[PDB]
Amino acid sequence: AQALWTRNKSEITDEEYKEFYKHIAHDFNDPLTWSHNRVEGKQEYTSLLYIPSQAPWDMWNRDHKHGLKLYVQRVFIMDDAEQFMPNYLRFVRGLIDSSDLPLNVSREILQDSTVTRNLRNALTKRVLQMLEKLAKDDAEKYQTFWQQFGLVLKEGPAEDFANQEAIAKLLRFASTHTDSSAQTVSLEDYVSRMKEGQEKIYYITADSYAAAKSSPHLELLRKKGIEVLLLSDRIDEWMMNYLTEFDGKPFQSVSKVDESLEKLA
Amino acid sequence: KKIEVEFDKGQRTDKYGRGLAYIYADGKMVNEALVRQGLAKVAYVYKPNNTHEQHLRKSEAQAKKEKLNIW
Repeated sequence: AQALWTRNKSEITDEEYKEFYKHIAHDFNDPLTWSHNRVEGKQEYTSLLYIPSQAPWDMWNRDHKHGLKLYVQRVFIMDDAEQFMPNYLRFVRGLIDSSDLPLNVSREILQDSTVTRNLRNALTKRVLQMLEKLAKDDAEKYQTFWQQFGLVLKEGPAEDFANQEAIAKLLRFASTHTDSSAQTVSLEDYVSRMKEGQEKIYYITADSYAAAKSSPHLELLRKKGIEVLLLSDRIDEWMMNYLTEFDGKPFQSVSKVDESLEKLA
Repeated sequence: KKIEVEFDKGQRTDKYGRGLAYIYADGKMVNEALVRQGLAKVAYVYKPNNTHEQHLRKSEAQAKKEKLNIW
């Protein structure tokens, strides 16, 4: 009988974390993983963030479901406080107990406050590094996660401009490697899979996977032994207009032609 | 309804840190020429070269080398 979050990372066991997630999410979902943060010195606050196994229906609804539970002085204030979470990290459910903020704090405070603006900007790193954490911890859990929240995470490079590279590792897609609509192959896999003359990252920007994979542009390269990543997103071109280069390796939409398709054909 | 997969209970992996960037989506994202740096190279697909005349342009038969004198 004690406030779970207020305890140390060691004083809470694995079971209690996953059990506690069911309270804050108003669900019975077990998180694939989490990170317990407690900060000391000037601004003392406990942040406790989880990664859900599946996407709620009301995640993409006309109503908000992104946000954390705001606690102040170990007293509940309000929930769905989304000012702590970015758009590409809107999938996170969790809580944050702030000792610094007033007890009479409300939603507009969190928006306009410079300290709380720094709070979001801090949590951005801990979630993102917790995403790659999950990607290295359990690839199959992260595969489920990416099928449920992958569309959200593709908004990444746009928000954290200078940090595009980190999300580029997190990006999972299909390809001419495997006919699976399952988003398996990352840019990590692709760079490892690259051969002689395939220094240019081949993608297809298409509205549907059916029309993407039915395109002759694939077979033009596939017969030569080139691998093209299959994007069936609605956000595909928007994201890929900032994904012009990664690692020094420049991207190519096969839906467009340049000197690369002159020399290759 | 969470999948759980097999066990799920047992991470304790954590991984703590902070050394990245963040701004916001309102900036430059959309509208760019997605053909950056013309780079491509594969194995020889082999196209028709040398009709027979030996003197297309100068020497289609590579009459400059041994030219295959048959030796």
